[PDB]
Amino acid sequence: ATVKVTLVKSLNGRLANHKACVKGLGLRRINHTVEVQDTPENRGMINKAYYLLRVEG
Amino acid sequence: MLQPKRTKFRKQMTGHNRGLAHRGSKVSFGEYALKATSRGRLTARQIESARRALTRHVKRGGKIWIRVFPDKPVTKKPLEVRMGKGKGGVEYWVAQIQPGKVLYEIEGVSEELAREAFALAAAKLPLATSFVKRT
Amino acid sequence: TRNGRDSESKRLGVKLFGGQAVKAGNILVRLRGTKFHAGYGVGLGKDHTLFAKVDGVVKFETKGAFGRKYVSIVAA
Amino acid sequence: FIVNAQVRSDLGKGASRRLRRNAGLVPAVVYGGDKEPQSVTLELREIAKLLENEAAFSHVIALNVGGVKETVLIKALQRHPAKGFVMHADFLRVVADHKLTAHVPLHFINEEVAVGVKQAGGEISHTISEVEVSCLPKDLPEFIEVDMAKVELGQIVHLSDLKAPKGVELVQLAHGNDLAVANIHASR
RNA sequence: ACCAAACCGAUGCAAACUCCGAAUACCCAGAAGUGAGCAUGGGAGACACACGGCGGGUGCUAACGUCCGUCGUGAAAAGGGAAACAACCCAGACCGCCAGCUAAGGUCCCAAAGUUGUGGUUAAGUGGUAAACGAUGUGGGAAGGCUUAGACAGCUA
RNA sequence: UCCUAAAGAGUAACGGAGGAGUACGAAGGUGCGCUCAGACCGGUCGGAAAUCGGUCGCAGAGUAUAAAGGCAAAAGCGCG
RNA sequence: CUCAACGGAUAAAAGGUACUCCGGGGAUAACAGGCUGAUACCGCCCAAGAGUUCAUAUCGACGGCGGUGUUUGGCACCUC
RNA sequence: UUGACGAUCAUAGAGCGUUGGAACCACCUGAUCCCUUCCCGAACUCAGAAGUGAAACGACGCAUCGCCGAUGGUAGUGUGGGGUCUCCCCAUGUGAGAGUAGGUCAUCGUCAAGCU
Repeated sequence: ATVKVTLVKSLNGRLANHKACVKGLGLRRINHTVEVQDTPENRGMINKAYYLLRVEG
Repeated sequence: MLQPKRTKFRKQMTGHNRGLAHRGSKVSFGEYALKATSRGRLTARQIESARRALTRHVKRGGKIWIRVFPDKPVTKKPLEVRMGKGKGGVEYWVAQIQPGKVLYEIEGVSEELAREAFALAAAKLPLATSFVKRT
Repeated sequence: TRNGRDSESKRLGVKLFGGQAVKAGNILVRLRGTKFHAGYGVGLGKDHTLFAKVDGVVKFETKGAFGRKYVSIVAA
Repeated sequence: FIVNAQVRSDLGKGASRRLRRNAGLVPAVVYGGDKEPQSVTLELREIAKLLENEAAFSHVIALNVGGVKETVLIKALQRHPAKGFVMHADFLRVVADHKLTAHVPLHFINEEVAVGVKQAGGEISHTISEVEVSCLPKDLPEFIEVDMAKVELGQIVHLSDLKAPKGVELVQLAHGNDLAVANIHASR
């Protein structure tokens, strides 16, 4: 199935690598919630940027 | 004092003083020892102040071992000299201590004679040392 | 008494790693005297520069007595 | 000599350090001849009584893992170098027939009156201790008595001189060597 | 009574010492999803850098010292926090509103919001600057040592 | 050429250490052969150490020239 | 071909100025400030000893931990 | 029963001990004749067995040296945050080296040739 994510930190003082992990998921700004198809590659990007995110189910 | 006879090089980097001491922390020869519980570096004149303190509070017998040996030369530019013309000359020699390392060992004495003898040698060293036994 | 004077850093290395595809003149390893020996389909030029002769995939295998490093190119 | 243990189904660096500050436990393993190695938690308040004991290193200890009972001999102690306290224990199952290897304390029992000490101005310098053993687990050597009361100012004592009782070998004579044990010499 | 190779055993240490040996970073291949590579032309500006974090040289492991490697912020970024405080935390301003929920930081009075609930601790105004070192300050946790056969103190020879 | 240099390349300092401004007509090609230093014991005037014989070796030698990386198809040694 | 000042200004090049002059600079020095304390100056810890005996009435070798910014410095942030 | 050519490079090595002939193999006899020695039939080569398994070589045994080597713990380290901040700690991913229990007197392939 799917899983919804929530961007809860900013993107501005971050690395060049975590700032592309979040853009690869499709998050644009804070409190923007998308649906990803939960594959081994989408939830690989979540493990890098776990602290910017809120995986609420 | 204590220093090498001939050295393959003349000067050396600074480096760092990291980690604990896993080898060097076990008493091997004596039955009592003075191990060091704070990191620092000893400058090879402190060793002869601490050695000549233990050897006159015994007066009778005992055997003394000195576990640590300074081999690291340390430089110092002379006064009234601007910076950046080379590297200064070697003034003295340094050993590098890290917590757990055993400094002195003693055997053939009483424990309460020796406990109040390492009190004298600890007041000459810039480290916080402790008293340990042989197991 | 005074000592600056370094040299200018020849750019040695190992190109063309474990699964690459090659041609016939590729170089695969500069070298400094036989870290890697001439395997199956490679050249070993003048100053011990390896090079390819046929086409395929690099291997980097350890073989034989003396345990020497053989760079061979496999037609795969 | 008795301890009692638990199972410890949490392995790592993180879970192993939380044992020591939260609960006060000490990790351990039990590995032996017949079975698999099994990990174990013990307390730091208990092992403290056994490590304070004298001959407890070269002696058999009964371990209560669950209600599981096993005769266990201890051959390792990893110990914290800075402060000084016990870290994981690493001991051994005891089979009724597989040889064994441990270390044994010495005592130097009679050195009050030695001919090197009373006649000439004497000193006795114990070089070695903790000599090993190679025995059969049925009959244990707790210690070995050495007597340097006897002959000389100016003789060293080898490993060949002192005797291992009831048919126990010494590994250092099994290798081609014979270490010196104790000296008698003049003081400075 | 000299010393002292060499050899056996225990024992330490190297940027210019290695029987070994990671994490990361690099390359090339595979795919899913989300959102801008190469080549040829026109026009430039720059080539005095600053601090901070993590690895280092030099220095006295001194300087908001100085030369490098890498990420971030100033430069070229306002707003809120640190009493005032480019570069440290938070967050990136298209414009209007006498609308609502939040981040770091906070809730006695200057000063917007708890004189909130619970369990202990410190009496020094510690909080609200600091070193070897010293001491019947106190709270907790395992220890032992001796003791109604009379211990320790005390007054009794 | 090594170190600083952070296990790809690269990378500074009036930062630590050293070397070149050439030799060779065989010191090149090729075929054929062959192994070091040292240890030790025996041996005429050497004698701690020359040549010879022997056992042990297991690259600790050698490489035209600095150091680094190498070398049993020996890249080391000899002859046509 | 050695400006070997090794990407090499010309075939062919030394010095003075307190008699000096123009254009610039706190990108850069001497005075005072500023950060820093190696050096200083004031202390304090162990106590070998001498002080006839007696380490602390007075001193205290061998060595360690600080404070003040007072002078010899380090750096070059302000002002040419 | 052996002999050749490989595969794999020590868990395959070294040491000790045992053991094999008339098929193989090795030593062996003589150099006249090929051919060889900076001297030498030593090595190289040729005509050849008798003789022998001594040496050598293969097999069969021993873990005495060597060599491999767990599990657990520990060092270090990527990202996020801490603190008393020349050094460490917390959450999370990763995880040696050394040592311990123990292992190892190899395993195969192609032909000629010995039950075969």
